[PDB]
Amino acid sequence: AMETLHITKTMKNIEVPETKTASFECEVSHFNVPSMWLKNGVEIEMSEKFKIVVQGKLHQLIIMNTSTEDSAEYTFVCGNDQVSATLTVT
Amino acid sequence: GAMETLHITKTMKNIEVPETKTASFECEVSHFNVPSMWLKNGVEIEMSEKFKIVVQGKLHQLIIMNTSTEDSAEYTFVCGNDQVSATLTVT
Ligand SMILES: [Ca+2]
Ligand SMILES: [Ca+2]
Repeated sequence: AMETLHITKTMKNIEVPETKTASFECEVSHFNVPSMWLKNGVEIEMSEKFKIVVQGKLHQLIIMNTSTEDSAEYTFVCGNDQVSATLTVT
Repeated sequence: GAMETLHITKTMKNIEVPETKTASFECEVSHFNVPSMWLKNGVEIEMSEKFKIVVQGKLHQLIIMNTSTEDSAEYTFVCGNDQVSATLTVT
């Protein structure tokens, strides 16, 4: 394809109190890119703890009922790009 | 066993909403980590600001923003060779 896939905006680090919801969002250059999220470099295990949202080129990860266990670096991956930010559960 | 095969476990509902209001469909599937596929009249929806696609565990949801009469259609969630359809009527 004419234009190369990349992740456009960067992602800010977030701090949330325990039990509150945390969200990460990023945007990509192309439609029809699948979401792929890592926690500390490893694919997140899908469960009712995580909501994955896509709207247009916006990809969101929603982390429910946070605990100190959720404090980590989260990464979105597509093509040859990736973007990371930290969650601190307070 | 039945769990060796991916399948729809809970259907979505027919729905009516007034113009410009938000509409949503929710179904459930048998397994975690299933991709979402949504159709509008048999054809894959085009990703845009119009549609929010949500997966939470086994729950799959399509949210249709700012409805218009052009949104009135049969929507389908596709789970491999398994499908579920329901109608949005924008009134
Ligand atoms: Ca970038
Ligand atoms: Ca079925």
